[PDB]
Amino acid sequence: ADQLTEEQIAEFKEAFSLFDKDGDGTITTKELGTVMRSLGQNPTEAELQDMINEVDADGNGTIDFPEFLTMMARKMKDTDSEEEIREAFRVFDKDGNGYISAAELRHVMTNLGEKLTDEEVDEMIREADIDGDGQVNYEEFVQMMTAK
Amino acid sequence: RVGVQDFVLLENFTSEAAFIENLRRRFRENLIYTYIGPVLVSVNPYRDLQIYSRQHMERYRGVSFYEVPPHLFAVADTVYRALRTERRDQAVMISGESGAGKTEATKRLLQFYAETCPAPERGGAVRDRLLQSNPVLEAFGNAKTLRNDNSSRFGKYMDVQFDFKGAPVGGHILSYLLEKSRVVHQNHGERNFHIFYQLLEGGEEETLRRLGLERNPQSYLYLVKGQCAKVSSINDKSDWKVVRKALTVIDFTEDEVEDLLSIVASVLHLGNIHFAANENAQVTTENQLKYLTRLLSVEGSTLREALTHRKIELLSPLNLEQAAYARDALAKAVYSRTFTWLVGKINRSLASKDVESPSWRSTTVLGLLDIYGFEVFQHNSFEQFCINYCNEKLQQLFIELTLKSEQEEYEAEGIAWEPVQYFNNKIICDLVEEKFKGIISILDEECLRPGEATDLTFLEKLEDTVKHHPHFLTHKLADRKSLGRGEFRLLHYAGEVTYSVTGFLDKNNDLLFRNLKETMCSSKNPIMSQCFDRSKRPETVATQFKMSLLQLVEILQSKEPAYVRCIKPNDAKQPGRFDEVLIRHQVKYLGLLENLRVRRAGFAYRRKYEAFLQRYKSLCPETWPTWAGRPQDGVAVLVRHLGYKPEEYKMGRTKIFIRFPKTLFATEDALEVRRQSLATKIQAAWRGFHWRQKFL
Ligand SMILES: [Mg+2]
Repeated sequence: ADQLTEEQIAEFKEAFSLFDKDGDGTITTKELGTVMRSLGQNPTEAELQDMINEVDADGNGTIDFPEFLTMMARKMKDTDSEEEIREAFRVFDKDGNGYISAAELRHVMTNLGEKLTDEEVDEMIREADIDGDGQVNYEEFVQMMTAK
Repeated sequence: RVGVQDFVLLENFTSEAAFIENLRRRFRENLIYTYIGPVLVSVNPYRDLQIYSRQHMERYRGVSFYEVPPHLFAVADTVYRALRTERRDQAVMISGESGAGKTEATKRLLQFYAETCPAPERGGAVRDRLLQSNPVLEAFGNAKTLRNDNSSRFGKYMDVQFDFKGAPVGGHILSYLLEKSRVVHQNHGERNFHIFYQLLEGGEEETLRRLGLERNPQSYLYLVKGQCAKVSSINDKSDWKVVRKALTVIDFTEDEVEDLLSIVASVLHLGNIHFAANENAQVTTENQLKYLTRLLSVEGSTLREALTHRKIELLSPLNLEQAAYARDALAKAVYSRTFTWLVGKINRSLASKDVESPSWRSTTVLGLLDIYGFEVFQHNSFEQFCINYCNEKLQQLFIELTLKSEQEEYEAEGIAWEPVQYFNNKIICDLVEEKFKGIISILDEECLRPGEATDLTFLEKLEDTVKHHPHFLTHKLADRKSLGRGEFRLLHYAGEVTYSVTGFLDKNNDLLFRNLKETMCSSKNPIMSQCFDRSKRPETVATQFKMSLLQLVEILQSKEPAYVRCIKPNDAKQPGRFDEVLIRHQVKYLGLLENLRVRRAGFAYRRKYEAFLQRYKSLCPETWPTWAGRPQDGVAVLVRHLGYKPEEYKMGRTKIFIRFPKTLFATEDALEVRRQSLATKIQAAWRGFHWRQKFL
């Protein structure tokens, strides 16, 4: 649906060089996810290794702008809507009251697929629970998180 | 490998003769557990065969129930799994006659949860407390009757509370109407509460000396009014060692145990007091009255005249009949109020310690119902009337859930259903608790004012108000004797029981004279000052009890039920003995065959479209994240994507019906894996959002 703009490609080009490192006009695969998140994209780790596995077959663990730009255009075609994130949360909400305990949120995030580190979860709960009462409002948290 | 593990699979399923045969065949091979649908039927082995060890537990935990043989642990793991997937209060309802195995059944369930479920983190071990509560309650609440060597004289409903991780965080117990008279009286062959005998046989030298107690039970009139001080199936010295150890587990301090023992010894001493004469009644021996002041911590003089006098405005003396009656009233009050205290003290121990969150709004309870079962003796009085009425009210709830409700639902729905006929005991329940017109309501009417209505005047208004009723009979109807005078026959779901009306008014009004009440308020004993305080609105025992059961029912209706049906093999408490006449009678009034019919033709699961859709919608792309149409339509496309065969489900008016449990489990196991993906969506969204914040 969404197709790259002429302006958009310029944005992606400038931000891509920051990680250019050596200056080959190349980036490291292990550095791949970071540059996408910096561009507003929310790729999953499994999605990341699929991109790696395609362009890394030559080894060298590197990927250039053209093939990066390809990975960015594909990821932009299907991106979770705010409504899908809220509905995903809603599944871990048993009351249906739109609240989850920080304790329970921490438990699921760390114990369910693509697990966050304890340090990561700490940071998540910090801006997710604003009043620090141990309860997080996820519909409010999702807005802030998907906010443009 | 014997018979059929599930009656639904039984061929010739309409034969009552085939039913009992399967029970008999499995029983002698020592298979005591058998399924009717989700309902588990249990036959008392009356011997110890260990299916309850930790090896057995491991094979039932985390597995589907249709994939493993029938066992009590299955229902345990099924109920615990129900409590996990969907977060809803669950309750295991257990029915049976006296000695059917309800109490042992509840203890086994707990054991499974205690050794099976995961441990909390900062949570404590309430697991040991939940288990150790039984020995303590059995000592004080259980006594040997002719029906059961270990018999619960109190009803029990217990809640276990789980956190969101599935580990026990604590629990709560509710008790119902301890049998009071048992403390001052026993019919021949029966003992008093276990606690008394445990103390005498197991108590240490120094402790019994301090309580002024003799090791020989025959030396206490309250202990042996049944000529029975001993039971071959019971080692009182061992039970005592256990109870003493359990009290520490449930956090009784050594001082509280010495105080409780003081109260226990006082009742023993209390029964040994003899009254002689003046012209009117006074205490001959100083021995009991002595220890009595010390252990009860009251003034020896105020107690003596409290036993020998009555406040009317001066004090008139009493006679040997009245002086002995007041004594018993005190002993009953002291033990009963002490029992109530004991339960609260335990509840104080099981109660989780937390302030608020996280979360504690996410905790769900697992209820376990253990009550006193239907019992009938040669002589039946107020105590049996309460107990048998209790089983009626709960027998109604069983019917309401397993027969009435499920069938009325099909009708309201679009489901094709051929009605199955069942007996409804609702009529019997009304005979008792009906307003104004009811036995309990009448007994209350006669309880207004003293010196006016008697046991015999009560039965009279009973005959007059209840006229030619199917479940009520007296000597004034048809041919009886066998039906005597001063007694009424009531036909329960479990069969007819004859009651004497003598003692009914006195037992319904639970009356302790201000004289004796004041004396107890002056007690320096910590436990006693908690049970007795200060000094209008005197509600009757029967009406208060009626209130309790109503609350108990509405508590159970609000939970997702599991059913265990206990069956007694014989009247002799004998292993390997299968009595066909007895088992038949039970199968008949329990309505097990009428149940087998409903299960064979019925559906294991039903849910409203909206509820079914909100839950499983992530399993289909057309229903995810949202569905804009009618819920039925969403469930329609959703179940097609899920691959339900047309025979596996039925679309009703307001709900979807799924015939077999295997269908829903496979679905719940899919939602289990889908959660992995949904979590990844949140984690990916957070990982993206977080980087953009701490940078840029
Ligand atoms: Mg919630």
